[PDB]
Parts: sequence; C-alpha cells; structure tokens
Amino acid sequence: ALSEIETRHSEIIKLENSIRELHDMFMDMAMLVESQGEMIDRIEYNVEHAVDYVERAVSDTKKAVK
Amino acid sequence: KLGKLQYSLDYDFQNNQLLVGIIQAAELPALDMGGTSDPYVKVFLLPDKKKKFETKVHRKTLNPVFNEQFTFKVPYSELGGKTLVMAVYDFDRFSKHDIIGEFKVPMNTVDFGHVTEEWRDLQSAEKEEQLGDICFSLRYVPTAGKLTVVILEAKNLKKMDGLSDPYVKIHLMQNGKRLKKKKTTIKKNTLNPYYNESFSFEVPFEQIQKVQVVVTVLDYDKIGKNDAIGKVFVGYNSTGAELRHWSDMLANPRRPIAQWHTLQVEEEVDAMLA
Amino acid sequence: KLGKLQYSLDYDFQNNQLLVGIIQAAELPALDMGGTSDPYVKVFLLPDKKKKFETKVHRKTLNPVFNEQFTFKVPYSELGGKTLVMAVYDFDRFSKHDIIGEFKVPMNTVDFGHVTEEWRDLQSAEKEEQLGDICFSLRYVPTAGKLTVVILEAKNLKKMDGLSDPYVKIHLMQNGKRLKKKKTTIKKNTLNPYYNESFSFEVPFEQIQKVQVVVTVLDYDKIGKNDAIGKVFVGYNSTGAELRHWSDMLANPRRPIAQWHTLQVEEEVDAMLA
Amino acid sequence: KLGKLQYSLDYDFQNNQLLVGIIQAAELPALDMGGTSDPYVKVFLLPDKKKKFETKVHRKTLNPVFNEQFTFKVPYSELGGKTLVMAVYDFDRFSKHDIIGEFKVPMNTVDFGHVTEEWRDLQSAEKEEQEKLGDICFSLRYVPTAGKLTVVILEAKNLKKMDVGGLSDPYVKIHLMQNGKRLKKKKTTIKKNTLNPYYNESFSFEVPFEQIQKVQVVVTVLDYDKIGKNDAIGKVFVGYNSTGAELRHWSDMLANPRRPIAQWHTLQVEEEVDAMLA
Amino acid sequence: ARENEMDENLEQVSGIIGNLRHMALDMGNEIDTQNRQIDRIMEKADSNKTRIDEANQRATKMLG
Amino acid sequence: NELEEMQRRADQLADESLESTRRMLQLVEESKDAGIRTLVMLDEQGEQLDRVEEGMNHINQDMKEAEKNLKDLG
Amino acid sequence: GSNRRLQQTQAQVDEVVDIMRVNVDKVLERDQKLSELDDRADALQAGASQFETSAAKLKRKYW
Ligand SMILES: [Ca+2]
Ligand SMILES: [Ca+2]
Ligand SMILES: [Ca+2]
Ligand SMILES: [Ca+2]
Ligand SMILES: [Ca+2]
Ligand SMILES: [Ca+2]
Ligand SMILES: [Ca+2]
Ligand SMILES: [Ca+2]
Ligand SMILES: [Ca+2]
Ligand SMILES: [Ca+2]
Ligand SMILES: [Ca+2]
Ligand SMILES: [Ca+2]
Ligand SMILES: [Ca+2]
Ligand SMILES: [Ca+2]
Ligand SMILES: [Ca+2]
Ligand SMILES: [Ca+2]
Ligand SMILES: [Ca+2]
Repeated sequence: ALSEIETRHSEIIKLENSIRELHDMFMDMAMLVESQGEMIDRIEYNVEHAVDYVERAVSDTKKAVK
Repeated sequence: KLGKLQYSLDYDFQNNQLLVGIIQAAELPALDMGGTSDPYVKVFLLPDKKKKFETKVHRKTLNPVFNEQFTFKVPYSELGGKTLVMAVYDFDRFSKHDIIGEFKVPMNTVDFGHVTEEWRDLQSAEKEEQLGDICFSLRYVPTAGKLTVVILEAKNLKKMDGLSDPYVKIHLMQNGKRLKKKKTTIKKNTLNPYYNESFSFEVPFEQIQKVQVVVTVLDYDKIGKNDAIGKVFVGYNSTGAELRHWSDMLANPRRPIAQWHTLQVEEEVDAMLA
Repeated sequence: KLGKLQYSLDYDFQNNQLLVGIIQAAELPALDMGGTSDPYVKVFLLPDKKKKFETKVHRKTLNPVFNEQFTFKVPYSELGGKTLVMAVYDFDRFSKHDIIGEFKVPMNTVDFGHVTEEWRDLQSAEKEEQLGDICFSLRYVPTAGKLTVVILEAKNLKKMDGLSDPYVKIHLMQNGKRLKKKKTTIKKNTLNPYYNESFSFEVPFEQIQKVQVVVTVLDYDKIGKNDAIGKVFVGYNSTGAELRHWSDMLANPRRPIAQWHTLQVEEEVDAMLA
Repeated sequence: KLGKLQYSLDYDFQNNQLLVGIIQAAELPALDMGGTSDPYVKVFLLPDKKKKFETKVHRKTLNPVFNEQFTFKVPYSELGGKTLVMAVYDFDRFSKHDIIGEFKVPMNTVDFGHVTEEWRDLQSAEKEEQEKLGDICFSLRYVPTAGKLTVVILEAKNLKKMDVGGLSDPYVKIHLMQNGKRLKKKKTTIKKNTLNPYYNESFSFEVPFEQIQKVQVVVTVLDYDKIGKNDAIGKVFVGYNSTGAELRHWSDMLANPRRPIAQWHTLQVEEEVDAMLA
Repeated sequence: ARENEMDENLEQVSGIIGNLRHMALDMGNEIDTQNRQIDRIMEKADSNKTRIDEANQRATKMLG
Repeated sequence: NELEEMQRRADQLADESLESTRRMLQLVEESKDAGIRTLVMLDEQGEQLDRVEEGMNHINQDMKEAEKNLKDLG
Repeated sequence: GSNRRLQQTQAQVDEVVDIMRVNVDKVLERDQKLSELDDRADALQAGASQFETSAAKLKRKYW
C-alpha cells in the first residue's frame, strides 16, 4: 500500500528532523564552549597579572619591616 | 579672523512681516589685492526659495556701513522652523565674487519681543573637503561566532564647536536594522584620540556574509544633538578599504587585522546603508 | 506584539510569605538574529530594595518553560502598597542583555484567597523620549486686566490605556497656589484634538509679571486617577519657547499670539513650579 | 607497455540485463614464457561482488581472439550507480596469475540506446596498501614543569573484525616503552560489541622534559576474547622513530605546552609497528 | 536491496546516537564539576578582593 | 491509469527516505566530531580552571603574609 | 523488526536531545559564571596593582 510506505517515509523524516535538532544542539554546544574558552583565557590572564602584582606587593611589604 | 557683523532683527506683528537689519561689519579680512576688500552683504531666509536680498556695494573698505533693512513676508507660526543666513561677499570686476564670510541665526532662539541688535563673528563659508581617519582592528572566529572590534585610535578629525570632544560609537546593523549600540569613552580636547578598547559581538557563521558594521565617530555637544564628525561601514555592500579589511578579516580567522579608514560624510553613508 | 506570560501567584499565611509562580511565556518576539531569543525572567517586588530574583536561561526558544517559583518574606498588611513587576529578558553573550518585555500587577487588586494563574500580555519596557505638542494663543490687556487663553489645538500626544481621550486643563497659579481651575471639552479617540476654546482670567497690571500659567493636557481614565499626558508653564520663571511666548505677549497688548509648545514630563514641571 | 582492448556493450531493456562483449585484446607484453603469453580475461561489475566471469584460456598468443559474450542480471535504474570492470589476466601454471591490465567504464557515461563498441588502452591496476584495520583518536597534553603526560583515549572507528561470526570487543592498552623495555602498562575499559568504541578515559604518566625526546608511547588497540589470548587488532607509536602524523602530533604536543591536542591516527599491522621499533 | 542499505544506515545511526549519549553524559558531568570549581574560584576571588582592598586601605592610611 | 505513477511514487518516496537516512548519517557524524572537540576543549578549560584556582590559593597565602607584615607595621 | 529499529533509534535520539538540552542550559549558566569571574578577575588585578603602588610608596618611605 502507498499509505504504508508513505507513513514509513513520514516517520523517517521525523527521525531526520529530530537528529537535525540534536545536530544543531551539538554545534551550539561546541560554539558556546569555545567562546567560554576564550573568556576563560582572559580570566587566566587577569589572574596571572594579579599573581605578579601580589608577589611584588608582598615582596615590598616583607622588605619594609627589615 | 574672518570678522564681525552688527545686525538688527525685529518682527512686525501688525503688518505680518520680518525686519532684518544690516548696520555695519567690522574687522574684515583683506581678501583681494591692493590692501582692502569691496564688501556687500547678501541676506536670506534659511529656507526661502525666493530671491535673496543684497545690500549696496562699498568700494575699498574693511569696515563698511550699509544701513539697509530687508523685509520677509513670513508668518510667526511658521518662522520657528526657519533659520536666517547672513553672508558677506567681496566684489570683483572680472571674476566670481568670492564670499568673505557668512553666519546663521536660528529663528527659534530669537526673542522677537525686543528689538535685536548684536555683533556676531563670521564663520568659514565653504569647505573643499567632504572628516578624519580612524584605525581599528577586526577579528572574527566562525566556530565561536565572535566578532571582535577593537577601536585602536583616530587622527585628523575636524574641530567641532574649545577644540573637540571625540568619541566612537559602534553600530551592528543587519537588514537595515540596528541591533546593538556600543560606545567608547570620551577623550577630552584632542584631534587624535587613543582608545584601544575591545568590543565583541555575536555573529553566527550563517550570517557573517550578511552583516554590516557601522563605526561612527562623533563629537559631544553639551546642548543639542551631538554633531557627527564622521562614519564608515564594513561588511556587506562595503566599498574600497572597508571591503578590503572585511575580506581580509574573513580570510584570516582567529586573527586580528588592524587597519586605517577615512571617515565619510554622514549623508552618503546613511544613503548607502539603505 | 511583545508577547504573553503565564504566571502564578499565591500567599502562604502560615509561614508569612509570598509565592510568585513563573510557569511559561508564549509568543515572544525574535529580538536577536538567528531567528530566536534566549529568554530568562527577572521577577521582583515593585518596592523591594532587595536582590531581585531571576529564572534559569533557556537557549533559543520563543516559548520557554521555566517552572520556577520565588518567595518574598512580606507581611499581608504592608503588601497593599506594593506592586509586582515581572520582566522578561533576552540573554546576549557579548552585549548588554536587552529586556524583551515587562508587566506589573498591583497587589491591592489581587485576591490571595484563590491560587492565581493567568496569561498576561507584556508591555513596552523602556521609552527613550520623555509627550506631545500643543498650540494655543495668548492675549493680555493691561488696562482691562484680562488674560485670554484660547486653547487652539494639539498634536502627537502619546496613546494612553482604545486609543486616547485627550483634554486640556488650564491652571492659573500664583505664589505656588492654584487660583482658578478651568478645563476644556473631551475629543474622543484622537491623538490630534482640535478645540479652539477661549478662556479668560483676571490679571491686574500690578501682578502680570508675577503670575504663572500652567496648561496641562490629560487623558481621561474611566477607573482610577486620570493619567497625565503632559504639561507646560508660561510666565514667571518660564523657560525657552514658553518665556518667548510670554514676553511676546507682554510686548504685544490687545493682540493674540498663537504658538506651539512641547509638553514636558509631569515630574519636572511640578518640580520647577516650586 | 600499454596494450589495447576491444569491447562491446549493450543493454537489454526487455530482460533488464547488460550485454558485455569480449572481442580481442591487442599489443600484449612479452610475459609468461619468453616470447608469447597465455592471456585469460576476467570481467566483473565493480560495485557488486558477484561471482567473477573469466574467458577461455588462449595458449601462446600476444594477439588473442576471444569472441565471447556475457550477461549481467542488472536493473536499469540501479545501473546508474554501477561501473563495468574488464581485467586482462595472464596465466601461469606454477605461478601466481599476474594481472596484465584492467580498465573500467562508468555506466553513467554509456548510451545504451545505441549499441556501444570501443577500443580502450589498458592501464596499470591499482594496489591496496592493506585491509582496513581502523583509526583511533586521542589527545596529548604535556606540561614540562610538573613532568605529567596526560593521554586521553577518546575513541576508535572502523576496526577490523576479530572474533569469528561477531564484530569486535575492543579495548586500548597504552605501553610506555624505552630502550626496547616495557615500563608502564595502562589499559582502558572493555566496550562490548562495537566497531566504534567510545572511551573518553584520561591517563597520566611521569615524563621529565629532559627525557621527552627519548621516550616512546605505544597505543595498542586489541580485541577481547572470552577464552584464550586476546588477539591484537592494531597499534601505533609516537615519540622516537615516529613518522608522519605521529611525529606531527608529538611536535604539536611539544609546541603546545599546558594544552591538549586531539588527533586521529591510522592503525598499522602489529608486525610492522613492532618492526619500526628499534 | 535498497531497504537493506536503509536499515544498515538506521543501525549505524542508532549506534552513533548511543555514542552521542555517552559523550553527552560525560560532558554533563565535567560541566557540573567545572561549575562547582568556578563557584569556589569566585568565592576565593571575593575573599582576596576583600583582603587586597583592606590592605591597600590601611597602606594608604599609613602615609605619613 | 495512475497505476504506473503510483509505483513510481512508491519508488520515489523510498528514495527520499534513503537519502534522508544518508543525511542522518552525515549529521550524526558531524555531531560526533563536534562533540569530541567540545570534550577536548572542556578538558583544556578544566585544567586551566584548576591552575587558576591554585593561583587564587597562592594569592591568598601571599596576601595573608602581607597582611601579617602590615599588622607588624601597625 | 523494521519499525522497531526506527522506534528504538527515535527514542535514543529524543533522549540524547533532552540530555544535550540540559547540558546546553548548563553551559549557559557556565557562561554567566565565567562573565562574572571575568569582571571579578579584572577588578582584582586592578586593585592588586593599586596595592602594589601603595606598597611601593610605603617601602620607599619607611625603609
Ligand atoms: Ca576679491
Ligand atoms: Ca574688491
Ligand atoms: Ca515687537
Ligand atoms: Ca563639546
Ligand atoms: Ca538579544
Ligand atoms: Ca539570545
Ligand atoms: Ca491561600
Ligand atoms: Ca479612557
Ligand atoms: Ca603467463
Ligand atoms: Ca605458461
Ligand atoms: Ca577474536
Ligand atoms: Ca572476542
Ligand atoms: Ca568525517
Ligand atoms: Ca578539572
Ligand atoms: Ca581544586
Ligand atoms: Ca546560575
Ligand atoms: Ca550567577
């Protein structure tokens, strides 16, 4: 029957669309994780510079009571 | 500099007419050779399409005395949207009469209740050029969908109003619609400001070839709409150095491309963004 | 338009706390590019100075499902003077999170006896401008002591609540005191009403430079206090076009002076009349 | 030398069949016995692995005349995705029958409406490097200061069948080798019944930056057999004596400190890999 | 058969989807742990912010 | 009649379903690769976050020492 | 079965859809937390720089 094959076809296309939503969702995932990665890089930079400045200040304060 | 002009202004409510008074101009530039100019003053409504009035010509005087008055048949209600322009010209026998200097008075600022008489410094009549240059870097990452616009600096922007108060506003446009409006800090009193300010935008890799980036450098005015110094646009339908910078940015992902751009007049840019 | 929001509301008398229920929003605008917004809802007491609660963020959905509830430790007696504001925001990665749309529910209108759950259309969150224009004529005769205020017309007033029901009320003020309260007719359903209504007042020539005229354009609300569209003031301590019109009126006796005026916000006008 | 082959081609629309005509081959090499050949021709359809036909054997001739015709039971709609292969084999009584030369005709370019017949010069047959063994992806991260080497076994794919009548029972064992000595033996979990196993399992080792260029990392993919010694599917090695993509990944790991680099690697036969190890 | 190729495709797709299920799970776990980690880091951030601000305050006060 | 067209419709819909399955395979493959890259990125960001946290710890310790020195100066 | 393969595949797919959705929202929250931590980091290094300045002054003054 044409009805059977057509219904099978419809279910198949539905599965395809679901897998498409999953696909776009995974790409979105990778993208967001990437951007977050760059922001994390900036955070790391700020933290490192903060470590440097803290080290300098600590060195000077330690050397002040000498 | 370019000189001063003493003008009178009064409105006659009885006859429904505007009285423009030209008394005398002082401290006028030499302009033409022989040590003096031959001045005469053209006065006209800012929006009138009618013949513009002109005073008599005075031979070889930097401080001419016209003592003439002109009348404009104009309603008091419609005068609010008009401005008055007074232009001082120099007479030349065999050449085109070069204009000495003009200035304009907004009619909405004028108190017609009192008879007005004031000295006002003339302004530079015509400009040959059509703004300034601005350097910035462009960075785009397709996977992340990030568009990084780092406003680096600017140079040779024209003086507004003090000297100037230049700042940069970045407009992310798409399909003729403004999506995000970002602005930079103000560097006070400078014609070559330094910013080095990073900006970021969301641009999906499905729309990267379908976006427009309009960078506009403006000067802040304390009172009134902040006048525009200049503006440029890169991306879709972009031309010349802009299209070059954009195409270079696209060819180079995860990498910043620093470049200079010459600012264009607001009118042509606003027209090309249609 | 801006969309709908399904919200729940209930008060727990046992623990003395207010339960605000955020279920789901429907029919939300596209806002940001890529075809969908990233919505999350901030809910807060109208008068609370406390941190305002916010729901989780949903990625790319015009019809998001939060299913979250917040609690406000607030007495039942003091809740009558508070209002609740629910604001829907859009998430943006590199920009300021533009608000999709908000709406407010007065707590005095809420029946806490039954558990509430309703769909409510969102309203336009922010307005950039601060009302409309109104044209009228001014006539003063010193010998007779007559101040003639002829409300001519109005234009471009903002829609209230139907479209609008605009009308003009003239207040003759002196020394911060309201002396005479005059009002015009109501032109139903219009943003540009035409009146041409003459009014007259008693102003002695000893007090003409010591009087204030406050023209207020209002919209009639069937229930509640009639919201103010705009208002202007001319005379003593008057500024700009108003002072111009008044000074012109004084310079021209036995003669009417027709002029337009831009309406200002009620707060600033009420402040400047101090 | 490039010989020639004269072939015929026609499709029977009535019975849905392909008619392949083997007429004659010309200008054949002086192979087999000196001065003459014995050529037998094998004809088959490339996509399909159906039984291969072969013509009669001709004794001692450089210019053989077959004049034989074959029939292929093939639908006309599916013929669009097929390609005809004609291979001119040689004969050797006591040796392996060396292929003289083959050629292929894409059916998408053939007009079966008119009877086709063409001369085609033979070309040297393509050679496969080995049976598909498989690929394996993992990431490498190295930090010199701490001396920690993190190997995250991500996954594998297209692994060769090992257990009889079944697909595979794959797992990964990583051997840190040096001077022909096996030092550390780390292994992953067993992913049952799959040709594309997923691990995502992190491992760590102690590697000083003074010895980084003198260590070998052997990633070995094996199949689990319930009874008996587990046969090895394949293996690769990075570090010393590494070539191509392996040395590339190692160089990436060195060029990128405090950062992981994910990469794929093509598995090689255990014997040759063990051979490349000094 | 074409239905055979279709079914084979279905099977491969199914298995790959399962793999995507595992990946999604491990991913989720890591994301969670890193979120907790971010919370800890932000707490320490506020603490060190406080200490630095106070130390700089007293330091500027001791001027003289 | 439309019998032939019916048969060819069956074949056509079958083709559409098959190519649809191929599309599925390509899509889940791309999803797979993107997922793996995502995981690796998460690893990098994770180790980075660990080093950042330890950095904050060291900052805390050093600032504690500086605090002690300031209390000594006081 | 033929239909059962489709049903199983569909179920698995929708399941992974759910899981991945949850994960994406989690990465949204993570994005917020990372923005906040970014701001806090910048402010922190700024204040640390200022404290370094003050420490330099006090050192050059009291030593
Ligand atoms: Ca001249
Ligand atoms: Ca002259
Ligand atoms: Ca007058
Ligand atoms: Ca200014
Ligand atoms: Ca948005
Ligand atoms: Ca969004
Ligand atoms: Ca109740
Ligand atoms: Ca009403
Ligand atoms: Ca031979
Ligand atoms: Ca022989
Ligand atoms: Ca086996
Ligand atoms: Ca086995
Ligand atoms: Ca691939
Ligand atoms: Ca970690
Ligand atoms: Ca830790
Ligand atoms: Ca959160
Ligand atoms: Ca948060």
